[PDB]
Amino acid sequence: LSDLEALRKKIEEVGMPEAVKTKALKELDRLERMQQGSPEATVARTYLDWLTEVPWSKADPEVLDINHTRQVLDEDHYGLKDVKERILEYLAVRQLTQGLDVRNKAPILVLVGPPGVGKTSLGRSIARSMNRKFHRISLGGVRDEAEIRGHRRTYIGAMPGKLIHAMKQVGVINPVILLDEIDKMSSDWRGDPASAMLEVLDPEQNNTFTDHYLDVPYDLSKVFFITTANTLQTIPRPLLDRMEVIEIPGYTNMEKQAIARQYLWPKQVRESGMEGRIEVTDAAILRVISEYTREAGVRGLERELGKIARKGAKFWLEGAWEGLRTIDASDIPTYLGIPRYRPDKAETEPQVGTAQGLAWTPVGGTLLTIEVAAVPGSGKLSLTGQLGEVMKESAQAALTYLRAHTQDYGLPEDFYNKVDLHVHVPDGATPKDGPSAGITMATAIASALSRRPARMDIAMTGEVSLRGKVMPIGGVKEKLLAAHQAGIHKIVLPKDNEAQLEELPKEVLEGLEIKLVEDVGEVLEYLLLPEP
Amino acid sequence: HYGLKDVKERILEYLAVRQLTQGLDVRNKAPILVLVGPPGVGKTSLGRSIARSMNRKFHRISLGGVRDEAEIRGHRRTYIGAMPGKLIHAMKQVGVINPVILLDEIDKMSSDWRGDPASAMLEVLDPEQNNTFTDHYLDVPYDLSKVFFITTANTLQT
Amino acid sequence: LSDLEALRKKIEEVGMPEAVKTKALKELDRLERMQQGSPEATVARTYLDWLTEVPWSKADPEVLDINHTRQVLDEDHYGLKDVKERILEYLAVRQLTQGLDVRNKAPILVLVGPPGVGKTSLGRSIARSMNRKFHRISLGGVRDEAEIRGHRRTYIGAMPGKLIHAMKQVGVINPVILLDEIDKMSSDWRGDPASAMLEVLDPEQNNTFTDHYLDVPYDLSKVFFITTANTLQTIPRPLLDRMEVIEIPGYTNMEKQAIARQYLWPKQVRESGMEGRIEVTDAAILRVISEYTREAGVRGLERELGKIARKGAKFWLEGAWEGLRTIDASDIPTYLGIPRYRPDKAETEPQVGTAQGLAWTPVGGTLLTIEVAAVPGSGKLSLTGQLGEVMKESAQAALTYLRAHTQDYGLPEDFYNKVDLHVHVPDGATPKDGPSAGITMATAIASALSRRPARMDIAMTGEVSLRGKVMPIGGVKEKLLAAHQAGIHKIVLPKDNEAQLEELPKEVLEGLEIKLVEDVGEVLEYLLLPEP
Amino acid sequence: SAQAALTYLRAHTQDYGLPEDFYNKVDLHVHVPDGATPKDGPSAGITMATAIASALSRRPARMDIAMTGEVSLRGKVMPIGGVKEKLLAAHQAGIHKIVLPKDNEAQLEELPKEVLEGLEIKLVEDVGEVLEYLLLPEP
Repeated sequence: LSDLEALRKKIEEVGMPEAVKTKALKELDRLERMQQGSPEATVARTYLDWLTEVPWSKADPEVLDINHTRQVLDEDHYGLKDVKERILEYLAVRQLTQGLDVRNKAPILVLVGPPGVGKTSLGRSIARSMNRKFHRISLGGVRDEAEIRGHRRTYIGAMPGKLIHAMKQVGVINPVILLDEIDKMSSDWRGDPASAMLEVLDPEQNNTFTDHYLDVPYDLSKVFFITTANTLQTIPRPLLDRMEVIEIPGYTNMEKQAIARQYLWPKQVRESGMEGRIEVTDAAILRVISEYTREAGVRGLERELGKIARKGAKFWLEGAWEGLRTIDASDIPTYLGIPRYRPDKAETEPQVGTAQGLAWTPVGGTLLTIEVAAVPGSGKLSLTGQLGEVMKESAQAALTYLRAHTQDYGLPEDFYNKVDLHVHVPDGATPKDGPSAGITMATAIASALSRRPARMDIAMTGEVSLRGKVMPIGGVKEKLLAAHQAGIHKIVLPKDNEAQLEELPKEVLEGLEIKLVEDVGEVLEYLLLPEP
Repeated sequence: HYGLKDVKERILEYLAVRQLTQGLDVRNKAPILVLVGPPGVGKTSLGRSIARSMNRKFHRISLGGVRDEAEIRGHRRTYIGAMPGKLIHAMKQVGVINPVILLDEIDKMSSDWRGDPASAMLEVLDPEQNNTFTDHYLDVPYDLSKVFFITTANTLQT
Repeated sequence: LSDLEALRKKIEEVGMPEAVKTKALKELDRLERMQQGSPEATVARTYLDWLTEVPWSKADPEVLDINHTRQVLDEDHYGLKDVKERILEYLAVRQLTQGLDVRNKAPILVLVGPPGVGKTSLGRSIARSMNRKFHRISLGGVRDEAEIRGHRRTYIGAMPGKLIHAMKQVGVINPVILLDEIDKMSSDWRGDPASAMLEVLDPEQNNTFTDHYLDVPYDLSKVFFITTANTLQTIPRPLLDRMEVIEIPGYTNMEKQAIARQYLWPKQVRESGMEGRIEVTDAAILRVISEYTREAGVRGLERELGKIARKGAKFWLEGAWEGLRTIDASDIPTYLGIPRYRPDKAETEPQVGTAQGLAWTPVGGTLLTIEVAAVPGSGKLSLTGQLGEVMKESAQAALTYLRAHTQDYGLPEDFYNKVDLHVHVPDGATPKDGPSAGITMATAIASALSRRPARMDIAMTGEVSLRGKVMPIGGVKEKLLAAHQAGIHKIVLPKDNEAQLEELPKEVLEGLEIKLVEDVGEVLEYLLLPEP
Repeated sequence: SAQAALTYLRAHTQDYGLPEDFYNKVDLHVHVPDGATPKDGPSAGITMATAIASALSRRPARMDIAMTGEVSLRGKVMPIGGVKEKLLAAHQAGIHKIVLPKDNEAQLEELPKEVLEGLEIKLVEDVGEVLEYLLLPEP
């Protein structure tokens, strides 16, 4: 059987380490046995082909310039001007730390941001920069550590981990690996794979990476890693060492629009073959953004411009009746359908009992409508929508301020003995956990008991305390990008956050009219439509 | 059946993209048409009718109840009893280099294996790594570059 | 199968004792079949590999030179010169640590203190001195004995508790192993996790460690265990048998400054491979200490000097124009951006219903403002924070004292008919037995029902006896350190802690002003803007 | 969704003939016949609101008019999605009248006439409006 000869010459083919060479030759001289029963040459054959084809001693040339990378990051979406700098910082430290202190250093760049924004693109830009190759590996639903480690060389039909498939696809030893969705692993079967990730991840324990299919542990000691995420709260503590957060925030609609013209819509029109035939005036791109997507980034716009490209190709195919096909913001619906969303959220028309909190889920910021019903009763405080007592303390504290400040806001002097509250909070357990929306509930309860309408398109965030001082929250950037994606102009913030606002890059600020306050009394001054 | 008024619009749109092809326009980013429905609303008639309207030879090869990379792939080509997968067996049953192949109920997959064969699906179903497609019983790449697909299901959740 | 030809060696190539050969027979009964989907035999041979590769008969070079240990610990974190004397006299007394031996005590050498100090690295330096090996794992995130005892070895997925795994990850059979956060567990599954630690507890009870997974017991006798906890409020009582407590308190600002000069900076510079091309002045270092980090460890200084190193790396990469940039305290916002905390706490401006106490948290005693809402009502009391009820009865004592001292401060004689109270403590859920905010809450409620302002920057603590006397508490050192560093000067301590005043160096005692008081009327004359 | 329906109703005990308190006295037992719908969440809010009001007033619900939607704590009937699905289900089972949110006239236009040509859709905005349809026998 010349398959033995093929296995032998594939050992003769590829370079390999010393113990790998000895184990491969002595396992090569186990052959000439049962093909068909307990298959004593086939599983060894597949085992030897795994031990020959996997790349040893083969390398990509690498770049050692940062300015090249600064150009290539100013060609992706818009540059973003802000978090290309962090990637420069880590890559800069990687340039200097090559003089033999590479080990046990160097976090692995968790890149946190809502799904679809330029993360995989960022890996593309970096791998373009360095003359590396590229791969992706998705880690949603991995529970077996032997999906990460090898799995036992027992019978034919046994296969190694994710990571050695991926290191087998490339032909060199030094790729880039975008570990997709590292915060979504499970462990209900044997083995908790977070420990295997700490085996993979650390630059001293990568080098002895545990392999159950292979004998010899592989060397991840040259694989540049990079790693996605969506939420820091599902990220554990042992992974949280050797990770510098790179905070990818949401986009702004002017950044979205120039992202369309410079980078989205020519790629779509190059897709469906209409090259140089249809054009879109930019008011129509604004019609598309402001009315046919509510997300963070470049998924909604990719779908909408795809459907425009296809419908245009069909309409062209039954006659070529124009010179160019221009499109205004009026005949987008011909290509796409009914009005889904409102133009701005100024079409929102003040309610009686409902407040509008800025909030940030870790997969895209949003509004919340906290809804309050003052029903006749005894004085309970029911908080549905999956809440702990941090929200209950916030509600009790805002009600305590009202118990201090009845007459200032047109209320009965005794109501806490007689009026039950039911409170619906649509998912108020989201990160930035606990209250970052205390003033929201203050205006909500003031609205519901005051019987006076709470305005809309004035949407805020922050904490309160018992005397009624509005305390500063952290992370004003994410909350303002929520207010800026969801089509809101007017924001109210604590006065103690006016040190944060001056670090905000001017795209984010200059659409918005910030009404800085310092009391609960001041948001009940602005936000209510009559003053009670 | 009666026209359906709405799906054959979208099918003409997808085919209108397949018009603007056939050069070395490398736009192989191509969605592969997950048809979705209840039990029995006229899917395989759409498959047959498209294959007739394009003069191609329709051939179902269903993939319901799968958890193995051996329905798709070969075996130990060392003893009598080694056989290729459902695809090259289908391309033996049908005999054209450019068929239409209605894969069937692809949301009935399962998992009693280390590795869902959804990745083994993902080798053939891409327009790129179809072009090197080889089973264990095979040696040389049989391409599927000319082989138009279509795929039903019953729920997009699973 | 073919693996039995190797596994017949694997039991008699590993040095195994007689009961180990007995458990080898116990597994060998279940061996010697076909492995065609055999879930019991799979975990049988897996447990067999656990039996083989875990080592035997390997003692260590374990040196016993006291001034050697002292000289290794002369480089430790800063010295601290007392608690290293405690450990040096541990190893100077202990010829009993399985050397010259009796059955008298085997203490466990517990540590409780700041989360960020080098008590872990003290354990590292200990293992360097003992010349044994090291491991660590968190006992935080433990609620179960499935992590200590293995699973029920009767089907596939029975895996050992990770103590056996960690002893597999030591090639010899008497190392020193660390446990971390021993005191953060819950009685949830498989009974008490502390019951498993009671089986581990005594040095001959762990010699017979049986499991749901092991059958014939494993040796745990020679391996020195030591813990590392950080809660300063409770101690678990079933471990009080055979225990030696070694505490570590916080620091002074200038000691942290010295630590930044000594050890932290050259490591942060060598993480970015700089050759010391960047100097920071101690003026600027103390500015970093004041304005940025509020901790009693070296975590914050570690990361922020990491930031300065990395920013300096990226600036130096864009051109070589330097021999040194001695960075001063003004262009630190060139690198670190905005500084968060203030050197100035003269901006405090006495509020109506507040106080500012010194609590005893599991990072040490710190500052916490306690907020009070006196509302009209029905004489009630509510706490928030889900406190230790020493806060509740301290509120009881404070209220009864003010009911005995109504007219002398100007209070209305009735308030338990008309006024409810809501009391927020930020973190008084500690098991600090006794309030460390008794007179704090007393001051606050007197200020609140007074409707008179309450001066800040006067950090007070202790308890209230029911006879109007200020009861003493311990742990005075860390709280005086916290009030020193946070920008507070006036202290209100009991008289009956006067020998604890001896227990601190005069740098703590020459930035402050400690008032021995014992009548509560004295301090309530001291704080309010009216003299009563 | 059940408690939201009760919240609306507790605000509106005058209008429907309920006794002036009823939260103190009546335990509520709910049977939802379905095993596991891949549609999760309340696509049947005013379904439960009508069931609850008809039960607590002991007055029969007309089992002739199909309905769907979501609810909210004052009666603001939110819109729902998948209207082609629910209308095809409402006409395969031989029902001819469907109650929908008033936020679904813009959704009630893109459908083929093949589907809209049996039904008589009667759009409403508030929970009081579905209780004007389905509560004929007030005595």
